[PDB]
Amino acid sequence: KKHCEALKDFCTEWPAALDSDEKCEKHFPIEIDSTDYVSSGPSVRNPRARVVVLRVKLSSLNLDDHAKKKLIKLVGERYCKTTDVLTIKTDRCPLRRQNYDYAVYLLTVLYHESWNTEEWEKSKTEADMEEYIWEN
Amino acid sequence: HYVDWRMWRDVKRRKMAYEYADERLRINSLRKNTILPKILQDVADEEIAALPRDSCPVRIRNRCVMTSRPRGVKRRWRLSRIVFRHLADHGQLSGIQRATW
Amino acid sequence: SEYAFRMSRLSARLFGEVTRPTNSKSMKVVKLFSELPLAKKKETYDWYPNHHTYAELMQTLRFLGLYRDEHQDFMDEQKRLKKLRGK
Amino acid sequence: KNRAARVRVSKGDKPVTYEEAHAPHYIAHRKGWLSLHTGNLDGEDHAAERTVEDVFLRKFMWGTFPGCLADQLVLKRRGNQLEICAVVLRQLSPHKYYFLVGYSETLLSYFYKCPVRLHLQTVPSKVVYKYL
Amino acid sequence: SLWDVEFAKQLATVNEQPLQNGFEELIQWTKEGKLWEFPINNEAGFDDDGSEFHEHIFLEKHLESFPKQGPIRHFMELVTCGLSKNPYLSVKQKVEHIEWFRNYFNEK
Amino acid sequence: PVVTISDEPDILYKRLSVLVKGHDKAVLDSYEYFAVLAAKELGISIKVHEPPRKIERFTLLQSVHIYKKHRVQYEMRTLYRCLELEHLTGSTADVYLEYIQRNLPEGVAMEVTKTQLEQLPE
Repeated sequence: KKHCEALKDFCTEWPAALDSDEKCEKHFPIEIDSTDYVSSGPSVRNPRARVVVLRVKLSSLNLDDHAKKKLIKLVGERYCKTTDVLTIKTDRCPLRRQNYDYAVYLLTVLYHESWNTEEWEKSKTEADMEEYIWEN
Repeated sequence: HYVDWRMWRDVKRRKMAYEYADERLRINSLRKNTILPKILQDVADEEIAALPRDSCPVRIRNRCVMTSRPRGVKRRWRLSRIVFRHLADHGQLSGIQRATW
Repeated sequence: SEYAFRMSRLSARLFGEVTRPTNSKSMKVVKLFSELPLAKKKETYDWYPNHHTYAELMQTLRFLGLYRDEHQDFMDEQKRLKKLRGK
Repeated sequence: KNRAARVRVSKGDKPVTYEEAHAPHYIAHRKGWLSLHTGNLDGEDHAAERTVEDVFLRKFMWGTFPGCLADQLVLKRRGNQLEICAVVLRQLSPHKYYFLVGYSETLLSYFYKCPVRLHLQTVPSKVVYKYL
Repeated sequence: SLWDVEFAKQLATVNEQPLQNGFEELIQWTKEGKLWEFPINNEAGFDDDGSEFHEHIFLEKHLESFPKQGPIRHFMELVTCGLSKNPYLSVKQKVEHIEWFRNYFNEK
Repeated sequence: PVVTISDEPDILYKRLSVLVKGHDKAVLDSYEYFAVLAAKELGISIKVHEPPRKIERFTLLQSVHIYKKHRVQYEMRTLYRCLELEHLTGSTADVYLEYIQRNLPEGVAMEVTKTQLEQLPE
């Protein structure tokens, strides 16, 4: 208790963000995971605990509304049944800051290459419809 | 400063195998492939065969660490259970002990 | 239909890369290039510690006196016994 | 007849120490843990190297202290170090003890680049626990 | 000019207070990179001097014209995709792999 | 004892998932009590559960050389002690981790904290 009361400083207080993580999700639902284990001995490095995702909401950022009929199915294991957890995971690189930079660049390139549609964006098919688009 | 010569044998094998790995993986991937006729496949086979002996992970025999004793050795701990069993009996291993259940 | 494959091809073409499919046995190349080999794993090459310069330092310490090697003391005793009874 | 760590009885006059007077299966009942490291988890790496370092440092401290050990050592790990709790036997003079401790500390620091600071517990008589 | 630096250090030490406690020894140990970090951030380095993801997933500059309908271009694209799908390999390693593969496919 | 508060942007942990692994129960109980005391002194709630162990037994021969009749039973245990926190500044989390690691039990009582940052957008 004495050590805690002493070290109460050497920190930065946080604003009334309101617990429960409700307002955090309402505002910035971005949530990139990251962990770190512990080891005993001379070595301290532990690159194993580098698991990191790329969970960034598309509708929340608000920069490529046209991707509603694209990213809803172009990405892998998504399109949940009940809840909604949009995450453009792309763990093809280890670091986190470079991960976010690559995410920003990918969003920019997606905006660019999607505002000029490719081919089968609207003319889907006749037996696979995640969102109704003619014909049928 | 190793006990038996098998230790130096395995050390040299591991070293010469870890020396090169990029070309090994590239040629292994090029091998199993339906694309491109067997011409380039056989060319890459001859290329990978041109490498010298020893330099190959196939020759690596996972033995112990005391004097090369491949008898129930644990690769996670490398060294055999000669001293590891002594520690597990005494209690110098944080957890690894006799299964009390 | 192949709408899943079409969407995958579109996502790939969004930046310029593979688009058309391939054979079934051709996935070995991707499986090998997407992971590291076994020779580079710590559970193979990192097997026998050096103990060369370390053993030399231990022998120098033994010859220094401040640190002793009980096993080497017994070895020297046996060597003296042999020199007295050998040879 | 298995005879791991348990000592075979012969006569009720065996001055055995405390740690030495314990079977090798009481690690979860009576006997504690001497050395500790994350290598013995389910599952963390760094196990073989830690065990080798422990087994080496044990013999090192036992050789540097010939006969001045009341019982086995009790290794530890706190940071980039390896605390060694020992029950030293009052044999040499305190000046020699301090000199040897400092020399060993400096040597280990300059050798393994890891200040393995140890700890002593001077006791004249051995801690006899049973007369096996 | 060694004696000058020696005298300067001696004067600076005489004009300052010694350790006088073990906390100074701990601070010196931390400065000399002996003990771990406070706390074990598990991130000492590994930044790779900023890779800028300009060689992992984006195949824009890495193109080299070749008949798309051909099998060689498809194999190269598949190999590049498999390489990009490997977050374990380094950047220079992947660059060397791609360069060697392209040179071998162009020559042979 | 100085705040040393600057004006640079800091990171805010969103739901700090924490988990402590440990073999025996006494050391784990001591560690969890210390962690709960530290959290209460900081001002954060927690929640625990009762998970089982992890039977990763590995059997081998009894004698070091010949003989294979009877084997030996060797295995390690681990009990997960979840103590996830919620909402805490980067500096506060760093100081908490420093205070927890300055006396972490070596080997036994292995911590498994999982952070979840946010990283501001463009």
